[PDB]
Amino acid sequence: MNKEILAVVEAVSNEKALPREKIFEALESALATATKKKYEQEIDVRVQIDRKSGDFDTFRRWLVVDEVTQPTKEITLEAARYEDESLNLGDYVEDQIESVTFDRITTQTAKQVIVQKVREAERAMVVDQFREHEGEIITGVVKKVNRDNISLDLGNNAEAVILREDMLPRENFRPGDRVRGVLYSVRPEARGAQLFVTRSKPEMLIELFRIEVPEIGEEVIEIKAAARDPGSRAKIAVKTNDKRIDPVGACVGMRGARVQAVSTELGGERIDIVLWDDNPAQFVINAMAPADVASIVVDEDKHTMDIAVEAGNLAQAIGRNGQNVRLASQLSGWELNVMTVDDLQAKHQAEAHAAIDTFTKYLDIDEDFATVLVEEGFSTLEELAYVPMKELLEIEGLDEPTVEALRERAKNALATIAQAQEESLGDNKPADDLLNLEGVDRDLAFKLAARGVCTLEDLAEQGIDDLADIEGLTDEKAGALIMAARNICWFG
Amino acid sequence: TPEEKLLRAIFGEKASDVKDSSLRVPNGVSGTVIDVQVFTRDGVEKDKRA
Amino acid sequence: QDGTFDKLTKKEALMRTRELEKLENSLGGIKDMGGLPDALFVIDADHEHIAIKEANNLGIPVFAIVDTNSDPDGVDFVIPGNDDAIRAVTLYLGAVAATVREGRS
RNA sequence: AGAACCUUACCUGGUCUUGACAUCCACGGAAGUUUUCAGAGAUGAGAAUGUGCCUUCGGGAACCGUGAGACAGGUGCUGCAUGGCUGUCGUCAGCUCGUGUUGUGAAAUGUUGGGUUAAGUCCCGCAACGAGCGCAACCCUUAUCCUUUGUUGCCAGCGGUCCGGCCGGGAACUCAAAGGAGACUGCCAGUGAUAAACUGGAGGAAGGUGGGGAUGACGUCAAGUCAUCAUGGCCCUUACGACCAGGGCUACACACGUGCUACAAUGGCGCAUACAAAGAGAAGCGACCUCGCGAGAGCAAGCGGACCUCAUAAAGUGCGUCGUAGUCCGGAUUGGAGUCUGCAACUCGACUCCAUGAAGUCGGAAUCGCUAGUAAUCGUGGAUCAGAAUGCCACGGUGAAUACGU
Repeated sequence: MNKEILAVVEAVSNEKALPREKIFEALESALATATKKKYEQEIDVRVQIDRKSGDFDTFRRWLVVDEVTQPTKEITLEAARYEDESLNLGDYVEDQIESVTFDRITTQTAKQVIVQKVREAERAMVVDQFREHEGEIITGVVKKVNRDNISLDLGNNAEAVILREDMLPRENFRPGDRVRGVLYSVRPEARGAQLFVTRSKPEMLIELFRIEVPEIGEEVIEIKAAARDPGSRAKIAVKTNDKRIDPVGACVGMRGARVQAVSTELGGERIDIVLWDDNPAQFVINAMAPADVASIVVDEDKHTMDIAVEAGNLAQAIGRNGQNVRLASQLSGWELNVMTVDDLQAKHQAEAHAAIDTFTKYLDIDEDFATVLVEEGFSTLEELAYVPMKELLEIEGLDEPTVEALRERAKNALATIAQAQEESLGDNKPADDLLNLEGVDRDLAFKLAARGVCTLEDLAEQGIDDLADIEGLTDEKAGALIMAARNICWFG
Repeated sequence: TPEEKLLRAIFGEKASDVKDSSLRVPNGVSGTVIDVQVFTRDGVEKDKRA
Repeated sequence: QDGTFDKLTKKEALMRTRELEKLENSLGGIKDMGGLPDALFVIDADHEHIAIKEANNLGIPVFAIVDTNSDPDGVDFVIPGNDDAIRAVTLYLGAVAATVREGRS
């Protein structure tokens, strides 16, 4: 009876490596819940188990409140202070009630709550154990295969999950199969799987190379980037600080043995290993392997690169369904446009002609002078407006007065273009003029300006009938806005 | 289990007999209980309904 | 930090602190660094000739403030100058540490 | 860790060979047990009596004989063809490896040096940084104490006492058997590079690994064993195999190794009396009483064991006594009469009684053991074993000197 509580607490504490305190708190909550179910009224109940005897007292409790909404769980401050003058709002008044007899009903409830706490703490221990192994390749046995996930057994009551997106597209696992994967996330969820394992993400490739290539595990070779199309093709970029070591040769190994071991573990995925370069253009040339690059043009402002290839290499540079260019773009972080040498020249000629047409139209210069600006590398009105005066003065035939005039024209052309778009839509001109009438939101101002009503005067000249087709404008609201516009324009 | 063994402390029963099952009755007929007789062999404790 | 004095006997408790202490003052300040280094900033290349020659076997670029009695042949980016006094180190180390700080952005 | 026969592998000689011993096959015979015997015995010639189980009763199993063989057998040679096992340098502190590094390289470095220690034992320094076999520590016994239990072990306080722990009775004690406490340079002081560590002091049963023991690093002698056994060859197989009786291993001008007993007076003999530990015990240890000068014998308690027995310890002491002698020293050898073991004591057992009485009077050149409960000295037990120690292995009694120092 008494000594039996101690023997049960000791047996459970030793077998489940769990704090005795956490088991008692849970038994108290279990007994309180079992007690609540014997009363027809919703009562609040506290149970306290004596830690030496195993005896337990059951208390009905009331929350001390100002206004009682639930007479079964709440007591007024005036009534609480009649029993104990020390009580405040938010304290509990407690009456000792008859403790529920420990029948097989309470016994079953206690067993369920113990099993739940054992699971909660086994789960906390698994999270704490595997948190240090986040990013590493773990090995599990397939316990269950569902449509949307695979449950892995890692041993020691640890379960992991591979989601459908985290699998390779051609993998078929059976219960009892051994599977390797990277533990990429540990989640302390109260329900579900806590350990998330991937075979599809780039981290799986990096860690397979770390295991297969000692020089990566010894930090002699660094993997700088990895891009992956899971179960089809990957690219890895490798660097070394030791000039005596070829990083590509080390990752390939004798006759490709190392890269073939990684490829075999990934279901026959093709792996390209490229040298990392600190020059972006040289790194993209390396990333485009096995296609030979003829020239690269870098657009730093758009973060894009145009890659010219020989017409025979175009299909190899793009790859099957664009796979080669996409993996190179993901590996470099640059947007990569693959074209022929002839197409690149045609693109540059079209851009130069468009820049010449833009400069001739907006700067009131001749085509010969516009051509000189494009040959000196100016392509936009913004460059001409904002570039340091020294760079414009390095151009043969530009004097300080002509550069100042060119910049003033470029700024005025930019202002004109901005004002034109601001009157075409509702950016600034119609967002102030047409939107002067009280009630005009920015959307309505742009809808008005799309009909050619750009100013508060243009709106004052309209009829209700001219505006009736504008979505969100009722005849009454149209009439109010036209009258507000007329009051400002004609009577202000 | 340890929790079923804890019945010895508060309830007092050693092991709640040995098994657990309440003689429940079968189906096929409705009705309304109109009369209950309880006969007691002499010496046995009469319960509260007897 | 959590133990080695209560997990076991007191004889190994005092002893294993010496295994910690002798390893800390000579290695402990490099502990959280995985992989080969990239630039060794050296205070003297004369009595630390074994230091500068160890990187050239691995191709690491070396930086050393050498004196007149030192050997410039070992280091790649040679910095001449007095380095024996205590005052010269105050100018030296504080300046070069900021050069790594602008690189950490 | 013990040769009278056996052992036993050797010699003289008497015998036997598919056999001293094993597996397999053929036919008969159960097996077994008792007796007469040829002869030294072996083996062989026999003579009675028994003839059990499974029943597939036209045959198996258990077992003996006869026959053919394939073989069995060998302590026969080779330890330098070998395994295993073991001895020794030495319980000395040393022997190496990984990777880096220096040199063309063999290799070196680490393991070197300053200190210190029983100790590459730690500490510091160092182109080295770690790792392993060792050292140490962990294990066993002994050193004090607490706790549990209390017999066949014990008797402090308690009653009866054939006054014997013998009997009630007691549970602290000795003792006993289990588990822990405890000694770790832990504490102090000086010294020492704030190092390691050393030299004193404190407390403590024990103090610098408390004492002892087991434990024996790579390898060295191409050390020892073919004879424990295992085993490649090689070889014999009417034989170097096998069986029996007797002998020899114990023989004897002589030298060496290791011990025992002594050469005496801190000694010998007689009388009285004190104090152990450990171990052994069933075709075995043997009380007690009795015949016996003695070795032992008869009857026979108890005990297949803290109880019973071997088993009444010796010097020690108290006293008497001899009186520096080859003698109440020493007792070899020798004659006679016997005791038990065992079929058997002659070659060739031990022991005992009576008699006998040697050399020897502290040892030359040279050489050995031992640093503490040791040397030395005294007595006991045990394995071996039918019987047969002064040896070997264990036990406890008594109890030293000296260690300037390299």
